Amino acid sequence: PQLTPTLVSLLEVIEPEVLYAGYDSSVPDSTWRIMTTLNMLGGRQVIAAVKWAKAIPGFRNLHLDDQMTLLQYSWMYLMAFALGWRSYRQNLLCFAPDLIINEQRMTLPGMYDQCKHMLYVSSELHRLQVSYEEYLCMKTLLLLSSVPKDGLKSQELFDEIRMTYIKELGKAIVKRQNWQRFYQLTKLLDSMHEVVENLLNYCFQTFLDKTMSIEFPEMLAEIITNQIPKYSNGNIKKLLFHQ
Amino acid sequence: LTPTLVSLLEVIEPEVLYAGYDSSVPDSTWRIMTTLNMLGGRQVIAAVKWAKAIPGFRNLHLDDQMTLLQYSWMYLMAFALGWRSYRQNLLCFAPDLIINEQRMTLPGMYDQCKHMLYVSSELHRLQVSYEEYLCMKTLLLLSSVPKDGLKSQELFDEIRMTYIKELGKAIVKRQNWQRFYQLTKLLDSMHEVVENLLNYCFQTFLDKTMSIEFPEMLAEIITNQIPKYSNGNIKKLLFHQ
Amino acid sequence: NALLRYLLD
Amino acid sequence: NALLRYLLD
Ligand SMILES: C[C@@H]1C[C@H]2[C@@H]3C[C@H](F)C4=CC(=O)C=C[C@]4(C)[C@@]3(F)[C@@H](O)C[C@]2(C)[C@@]1(OC(=O)c1ccco1)C(=O)SCF
Ligand SMILES: C[C@@H]1C[C@H]2[C@@H]3C[C@H](F)C4=CC(=O)C=C[C@]4(C)[C@@]3(F)[C@@H](O)C[C@]2(C)[C@@]1(OC(=O)c1ccco1)C(=O)SCF
Repeated sequence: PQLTPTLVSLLEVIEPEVLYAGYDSSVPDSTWRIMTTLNMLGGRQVIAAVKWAKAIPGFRNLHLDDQMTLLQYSWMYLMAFALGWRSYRQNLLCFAPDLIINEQRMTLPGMYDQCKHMLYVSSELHRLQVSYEEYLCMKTLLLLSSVPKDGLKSQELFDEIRMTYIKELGKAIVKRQNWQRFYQLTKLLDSMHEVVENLLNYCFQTFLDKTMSIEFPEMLAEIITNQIPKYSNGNIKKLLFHQ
Repeated sequence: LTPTLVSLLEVIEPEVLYAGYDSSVPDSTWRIMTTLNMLGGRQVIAAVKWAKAIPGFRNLHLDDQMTLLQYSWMYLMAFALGWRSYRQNLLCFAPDLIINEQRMTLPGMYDQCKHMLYVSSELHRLQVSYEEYLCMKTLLLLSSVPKDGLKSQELFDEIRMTYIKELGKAIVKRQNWQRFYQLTKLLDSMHEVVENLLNYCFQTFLDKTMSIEFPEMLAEIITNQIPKYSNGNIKKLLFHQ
Repeated sequence: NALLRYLLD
Repeated sequence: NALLRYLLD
């Protein structure tokens, strides 16, 4: 029938295979150890997300500096959202098939304190009973949810790409009461800014802390350094579906 | 922003697989062949994951999906091999098993490898672009049917015609009709290449005196396909009579 | 060939 | 950040 492929079905194939953490099961668990193992995983997850974004039609056509800004602004949204999905498809947290934060690990010192935020995303997906195709449009929009105060360099093209995926999600919803579910799902998107703020707050604070000894891979460290000034000056604009 | 059928073929193109060839043990024609069969099996598994993602293909009847893979696996393997070698005079089975000038001279080696070299040289000669390769490879999946016809023959026909047009488009976005003729003429000649490669493949499989091992993924296909060349129930689709 | 039928489902 | 710039190119 449709031997010409929908934008959704393209996103379906470009979705990167899920990465293992490499966490050792013989060594005892620790908050120190889990966080570091998670940071390393985070780095490889970002490299995957770059390859992913480049495959999004239109994206590779933005200014290269814009492509950078979008990935720098949105990496945490993408990671947290995908986490929420993984956790929903398997209330626990599936960072990786080999590193699941279960009931017991949750009780580790300083653990649930951050995990509550990531759990929130996961319980929203289960609540709203989100489908896979909806998910793929939502994550795409998450790549496009923040911009600098005075816009991007290819603002027009960006505006048009974003407008495209808003429509794409609308199709996902119907292909599955319409406009209310749209509200619902776009309200979840809006509320990612609040999740990410918390997650980034703890991330930056840990990154900058002298006596904390938690390692970060270079991939993440360059971005964290490249963003701390921007967020602590206010050049970020959070694009909201509802004012 | 609208994705083309060709941009989708790009995405679904599988990762290139390593052969796991030990580079510290003397080469022999037994060791190379056996290793390549093993590789071949994993490549077939990949091709299935690839076909399933080609738009339309998963909409065929399941028996038809099976038939086409059983008929065309050698076309898909040989053609990808041509491409890998073309992109390197040599044969790039894998980044860890390249048949250099040295390995070429081994007993019975060049005898078969000349057929796979042919594909590789034709791609160089015609200087084929990637997007053409991707359309051509998709047509190769659709290059033989049971003489009796497929079950979803109607839909198959539409799928094939789409990828012909698609190949056509790739040529335009690259003398256009001439090139279209030349590239379809190459596809046609893949039949001859594959016949040669399958003959020795089947001949080896059936020979008891050769201790050449085949992985089960391949052995099942080969077993299933032996009779259909013996009863001649295969129709080779050609662009030029 | 059952293995092929499987990978295709 | 050159590595990202590189991975994007
Ligand atoms: C609170 C932050 C946020 C954490 C990241 C969340 C993100 F969703 C993610 C998903 C992954 O699959 C792998 C890694 C990350 C990118 C992430 F989990 C890690 O880097 C760690 C981050 C920054 C974070 O997590 C924790 O404290 C944490 C995880 C479990 C309990 O606490 C850190 O700041 S790690 C210390 F810097
Ligand atoms: C002549 C046959 C055909 C060979 C296959 C060709 C195919 F193109 C291919 C490409 C690969 O990248 C990996 C494997 C295969 C599928 C293949 F090379 C192997 O299985 C071996 C096959 C069946 C074949 O190859 C040779 O003679 C050969 C290759 C190099 C030297 O001799 C055999 O019949 S191996 C013994 F049965």
